[PDB]
Amino acid sequence: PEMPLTEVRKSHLAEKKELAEREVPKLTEEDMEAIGARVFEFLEKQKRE
Amino acid sequence: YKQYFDSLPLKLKSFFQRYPPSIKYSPVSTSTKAINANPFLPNKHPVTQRFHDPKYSLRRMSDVYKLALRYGVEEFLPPIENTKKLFFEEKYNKKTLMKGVLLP
Amino acid sequence: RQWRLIETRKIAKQPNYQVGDAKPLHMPKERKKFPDYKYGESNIFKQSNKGLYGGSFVQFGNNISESKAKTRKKWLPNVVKKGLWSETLNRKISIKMTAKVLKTISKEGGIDNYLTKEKSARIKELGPTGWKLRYRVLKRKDEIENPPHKRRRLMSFLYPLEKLEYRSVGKDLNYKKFVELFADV
RNA sequence: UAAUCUUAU
RNA sequence: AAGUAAUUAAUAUUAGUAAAACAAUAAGUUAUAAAUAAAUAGAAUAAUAUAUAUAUAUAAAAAAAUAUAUAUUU
RNA sequence: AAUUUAAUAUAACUAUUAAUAGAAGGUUACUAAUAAAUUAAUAAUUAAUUUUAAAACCUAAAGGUAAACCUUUAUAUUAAUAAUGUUAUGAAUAAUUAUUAAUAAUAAUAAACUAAGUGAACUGAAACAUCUAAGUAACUUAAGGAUAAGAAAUCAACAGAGAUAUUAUGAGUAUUGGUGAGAGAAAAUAAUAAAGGUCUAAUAAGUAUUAUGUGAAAAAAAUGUAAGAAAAUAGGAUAACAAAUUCUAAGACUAAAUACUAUUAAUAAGUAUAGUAAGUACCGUAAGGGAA
Ligand SMILES: [Mg+2]
Ligand SMILES: [Mg+2]
Ligand SMILES: [Mg+2]
Ligand SMILES: [Mg+2]
Ligand SMILES: [Mg+2]
Ligand SMILES: [Mg+2]
Ligand SMILES: [Mg+2]
Ligand SMILES: [Mg+2]
Ligand SMILES: [Mg+2]
Ligand SMILES: [Mg+2]
Ligand SMILES: [Mg+2]
Ligand SMILES: [Mg+2]
Ligand SMILES: [Mg+2]
Ligand SMILES: [Mg+2]
Repeated sequence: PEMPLTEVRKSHLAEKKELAEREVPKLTEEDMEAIGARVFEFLEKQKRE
Repeated sequence: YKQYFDSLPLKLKSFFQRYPPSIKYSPVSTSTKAINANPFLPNKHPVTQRFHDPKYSLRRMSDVYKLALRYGVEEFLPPIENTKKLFFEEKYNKKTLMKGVLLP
Repeated sequence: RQWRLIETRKIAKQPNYQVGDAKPLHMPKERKKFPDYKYGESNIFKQSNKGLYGGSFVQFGNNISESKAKTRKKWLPNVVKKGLWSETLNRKISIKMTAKVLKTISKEGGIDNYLTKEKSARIKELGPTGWKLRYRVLKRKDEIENPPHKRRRLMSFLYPLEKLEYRSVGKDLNYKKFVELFADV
């Protein structure tokens, strides 16, 4: 038989559930494009110098 | 641009995926529950009032920063001000010489 | 500190048994009463399986003289028999403890509290006995918190009718069997 | 003497 | 039925390359400078030691020791 | 058409490399059998995949026992019916047979490799006592196909790296030793290697640290006894202190290169006394030894 969860463990579980419920940070296409453009600019600058 | 982004090293790419640059993360230590909580800083948990260790441990953070420096993608990473690490030319310039060097 | 002599221990990984699968050759008679303790049961200082030793195993080392003539000695922990009060169980529980463990108990403010601390370190330095004690306490706490309603009679009412129905078809039906049938329902 | 410990039922 | 093998070090002979060799991914080992416990020292100011370098000593020499120099570096 | 040479077998072991995978003995008998399906490709077929029958007794752990035997009673109850004969007053009580439903059972399981516990001595030091042999042999326990380790309270040195494992150089260098016998790193650079990072923790206290007793020949992290902190404004790291630097313990997961066994393939300046029998004959009360 599985051992029951103590108070602290339950509270931690609840916190984890709350965290999951919130909207997750996800890397957008736009952000990637912005990064990629900046990388390209950096490469161009390196080539120049 | 997308292809150039993809060509970035793996660790850096992974970091960008899981802590994206749209969110302006805090310079100072924050609540662990916060959305803008910096993964490089030790954030305090609001209930227990204990400082959690940084989500990216210090070595990993340093590696990520060096990768960003290499590919010119520093400002898209969250700030490393209040983490005590400086890097390369900035570190060289900003540092005070040791007491032993200046005053033997 | 570390818990090397505890967390080194490995136990045979039991395969998860599906309801429709074939039996193992040796199935036990009486069922498992307690949960499985992650770190098994100590196979060295078996003295400590019976008590709350706080992960304090016997050391072996060297008696060394003025001549540096090394001779093997052992260093036992300061074990002590101690009947300490459980608030949850409403009885005092007598066990072997290290003096260190007794000190920790005193610091934490009770024996139940010591048992139920959620940290992994505590779990490691609980014994199998300590794990069983913890389970007993935790289960009791859960019962106190949450009584069943906050069904048996209905079952008792239906049972004789069910038996009669069975008899009318042709077969006899015993309670235990009825209980077994209508556990999940 | 509800520190400890020994015995008997 | 009895001087064998492995990992090393020092000599010798030959063969390859040679002020370089082995290796070529870099790194390393040996050589190319002698000393000194060690240190920030180290080889003709106008030539053979009568000069120079180092260690002792010293203002700098001398003094003991070893090493370095007389078209081409060994 | 035959002969020869080289290679290949159900039919050798050994070493290496590569690839793949993690596996029944005995005893004597009322002897311990099998049946099928689907799918290609040339009705029978061979091959692949799947299902299915039987299978005694012994091999610690149903209960015994002097292994291959004995005793338990699943060709059992308990109940419900049906058929039969007897007892006492259509109904009741026991027995036998035949259906239906309900109730439990079968450890022969590797060895090597791994981790943990305890831990010698001969021996070396030309003696021997610290030291060595050596955390070796051995015994004991526990796991998995591997285990262990592993994403820095790590190294380094003001420049930097940026997980663990194995090997080469570093280097027999630093280091250490009755400064004897002898023992001996790390950084760094290369390979091998896999996608190698990633949260699972409400961020860790009788914990760090201290005293003391022990503790891998150098280099600690451990540990019995007892005192015992701090919040990132902090904490760990070096005799010590000051500066600086670096990392975040007391919560976790992890392929891969590796070890061992077996199989298959290939290569043998290997074996015919390292070439298949036999762990037999025989020796011993026994553990055990062991032929031709
Ligand atoms: Mg002088
Ligand atoms: Mg048996
Ligand atoms: Mg008898
Ligand atoms: Mg061992
Ligand atoms: Mg001797
Ligand atoms: Mg003698
Ligand atoms: Mg030793
Ligand atoms: Mg593992
Ligand atoms: Mg050794
Ligand atoms: Mg922590
Ligand atoms: Mg912490
Ligand atoms: Mg100590
Ligand atoms: Mg940590
Ligand atoms: Mg692990």
